[PDB]
Amino acid sequence: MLSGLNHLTLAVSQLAPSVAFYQQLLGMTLHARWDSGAYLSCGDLWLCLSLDPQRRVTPPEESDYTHYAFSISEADFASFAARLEAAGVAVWKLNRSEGASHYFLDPDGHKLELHVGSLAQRLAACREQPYKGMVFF
Amino acid sequence: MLSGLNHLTLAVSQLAPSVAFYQQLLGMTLHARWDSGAYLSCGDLWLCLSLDPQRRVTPPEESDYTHYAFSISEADFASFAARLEAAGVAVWKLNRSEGASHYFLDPDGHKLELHVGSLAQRLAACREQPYKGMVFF
Ligand SMILES: O=C(NCCc1cccs1)c1ccncc1
Ligand SMILES: O=C(NCCc1cccs1)c1ccncc1
Ligand SMILES: [Mn+2]
Ligand SMILES: [Mn+2]
Repeated sequence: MLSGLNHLTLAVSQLAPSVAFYQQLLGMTLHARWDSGAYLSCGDLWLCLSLDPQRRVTPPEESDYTHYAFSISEADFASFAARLEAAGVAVWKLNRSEGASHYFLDPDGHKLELHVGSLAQRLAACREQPYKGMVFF
Repeated sequence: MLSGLNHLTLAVSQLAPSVAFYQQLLGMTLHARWDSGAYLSCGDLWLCLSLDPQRRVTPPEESDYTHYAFSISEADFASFAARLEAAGVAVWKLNRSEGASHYFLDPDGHKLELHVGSLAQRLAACREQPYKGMVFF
C-alpha cells in the first residue's frame, strides 16, 4: 500500500543555478550536495535535484501541463509572488480556478505553482459547481 | 514561506486508462473524475490527472530523469513491485542507486518509483556510502 509522495526528483541542466533557485530564491533547506545532485526539503517534501545532460531548457509552450504546486498561506502568497517577479521569474499561466495560484517556471522550464488550498477545499467548491461530466466517489 | 507539495499534476493522454492505473493498479483513492481530469489521493498527496492533448506517450530513453517516488513500507515493497511486474508494467531503471527502489512507468511514460525510507534515512545511508563528492550541511 502506498502511503504518500516519497520524493520529487527534478532533472536539471546546471546544478548551481538550480540550487540557487530552490534554496535561495524559494527558501528550501539544502541538506546535501554531490557532484551530480542535491537534496533539499520543503516542509514534508523531499526534493532531489539531479544533474542530467539530457535535461533541455524547455519553453512552456513545448511541455505539457505536468506541474508541481507548493503550499503557501494566503497571508504569504502576494509577497512571495512579488519576490519571484522581482527576480524576473517567468509566469506560464494566469489563475482562473479556486484558491490563489501563481504559475512560474524554474531555470530549466519545470512548471511550478504556488497554491493556497487543500484537496478538501477544491472538492467542496466542485460539489457546489461541478465541472463538466463530474462524478464524485 | 513554502511548506511542502500542495499537489502533483500529471498530464495524461487518455484519462480512463490513467485513472485505472493510479486507482486500480496502484491503489490510490479516487475522489472525483470529470471529462478532463481526476483527483486522487495517496496518503497526504493530492494527485491530479489532467487530460492534455499535448501529452505524448514517451519512452524512457526520450525523457530526462525527472521522476515521482511513492512511499511504501519495507514489509510491502517486494510484493507490490512483483505485482507490477506480473501486470506487465514497463520499467525504466534497474540499478538501486538511492536505496530500496523499484522504477516503473505509467501509461504515458511518466517515471515513477516505489521507495522505502525517508530523507533522514537516505542521508544516514549516504554518510556510509556517499555519492561522489557528497557534502552534508
Ligand atoms: O494500468 C494497468 N496496467 C499497466 C499498464 C502499463 C503498461 C506500461 C506502463 S503502465 C491496468 C490497470 C487496470 N486494470 C488493468 C491493467
Ligand atoms: O493486487 C492488487 N492490486 C492490483 C490488481 C490489478 C491488476 C491489474 C490491474 S489492477 C491489490 C491487492 C490487495 N490490495 C490492494 C491491491
Ligand atoms: Mn495546479
Ligand atoms: Mn528516486
